[PDB]
Amino acid sequence: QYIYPEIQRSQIFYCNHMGREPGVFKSSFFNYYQSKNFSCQEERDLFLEFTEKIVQNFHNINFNYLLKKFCKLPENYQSLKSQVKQIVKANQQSCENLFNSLYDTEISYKQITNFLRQIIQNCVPNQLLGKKNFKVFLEKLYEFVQMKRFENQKVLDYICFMDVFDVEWFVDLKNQKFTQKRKYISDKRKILGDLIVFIINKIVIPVLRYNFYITEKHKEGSQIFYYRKPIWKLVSKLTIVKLEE
RNA sequence: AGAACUGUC
RNA sequence: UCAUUCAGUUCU
Ligand SMILES: [Mg+2]
Repeated sequence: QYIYPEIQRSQIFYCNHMGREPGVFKSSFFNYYQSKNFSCQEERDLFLEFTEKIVQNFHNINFNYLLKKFCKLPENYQSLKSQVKQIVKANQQSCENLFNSLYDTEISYKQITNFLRQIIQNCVPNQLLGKKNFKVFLEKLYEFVQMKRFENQKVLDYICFMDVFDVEWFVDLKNQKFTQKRKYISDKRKILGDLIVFIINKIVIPVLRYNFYITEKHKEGSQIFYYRKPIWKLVSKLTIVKLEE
């Protein structure tokens, strides 16, 4: 047995921080790590070459446009921003209608997934996971978004639909590939899992966390909703004026 | 009031 | 650039 690294999906929830311009954090490797299951020292350099290849294309990604295209602020946002710019010893009902408009602005699972897929396809090279495996990875992203609170994914359900032979940059020490490949699959699946974790944990999740406030409603059960960071800043700021209530 | 830059869960 | 909270600086 091999226990794959955990996908941390609890990170996407309840992030209040707005960072001005989009494109994740300053703490992320994207702005200014772990090698284990790799064979020899050569694979580690090949992985490091993809990572620096990855961060460069990331800066070429325009998050302002990709958001606009996919996950879009409401057309009344300016009016919503204006109405919260008011109220700051009255305001009782009108705020209730103002909260109903802000929470109305949730972003659909398909929207979020199309956004994520667009980020990954631009950010992550197709040669990293291999052509067919990269396609399997992108398809599985909708389930990741759609899934409720406390619902998670396992790397086990990723790799099992993939092929380790689709990865061309994996290296073969002293040729075990065609001799015993039950072993080769066993060793390389450990690396492929680390790559899947890498994309999801260090890219997909921090993108979602940073740009969106993800939570669940009391009335909606464990089902989760994606709110735009600016929208939630309005909500958060409209809750603060309720300090009196 | 318009505009520009920078740090950042 | 649909947006740009918080903090800090600057040009009319
Ligand atoms: Mg200021």
